[PDB]
Amino acid sequence: EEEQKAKALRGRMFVLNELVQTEKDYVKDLGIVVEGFMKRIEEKGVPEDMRGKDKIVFGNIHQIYDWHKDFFLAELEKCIQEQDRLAQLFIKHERKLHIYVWYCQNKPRSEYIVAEYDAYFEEVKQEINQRLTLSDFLIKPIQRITKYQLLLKDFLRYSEKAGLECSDIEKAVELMCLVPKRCNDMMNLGRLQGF
Repeated sequence: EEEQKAKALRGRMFVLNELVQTEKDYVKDLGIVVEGFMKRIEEKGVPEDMRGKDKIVFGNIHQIYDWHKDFFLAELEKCIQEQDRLAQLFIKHERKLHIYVWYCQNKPRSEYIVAEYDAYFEEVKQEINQRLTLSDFLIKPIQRITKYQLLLKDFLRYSEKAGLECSDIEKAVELMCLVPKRCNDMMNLGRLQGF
């Protein structure tokens, strides 16, 4: 009985540790986009045919990079010591999640320019010594939102099997179900019209 609760509390620390570690790797990956790909492009220059199109490719990813590197990662680390702050962390910053929905809506245009200039961006990748393509990096913010949902769901189960007050955690989960859906809606609307 109380041995089942102890396993459940363990499960819940595990999920938090996975949330923080994948957050560190998420920040590193965004850093490769911003401090690697985008920095290399300023050094390398863009062919005249592409003038300004790099802004469409990267969109608002810097806004996402800064928010996780400078705020969200540290707030998640603080949750390892103060567990109940986790649900409120997602709830209280719901409006900030529009940066992701904004990212999703611009995604079809970005995908087009990345493919249209594939040889150029393949050069950039080589010139920064990365194994993954630019496209494999630019998907990561979209994937990250589904990762938060899956992890908050595991956090929810463990916290239920520990007999804990789950009310604010259910709201956190519901929120991170609605964001991927809105993301997919925006992307699908952006498929209706191109250049």
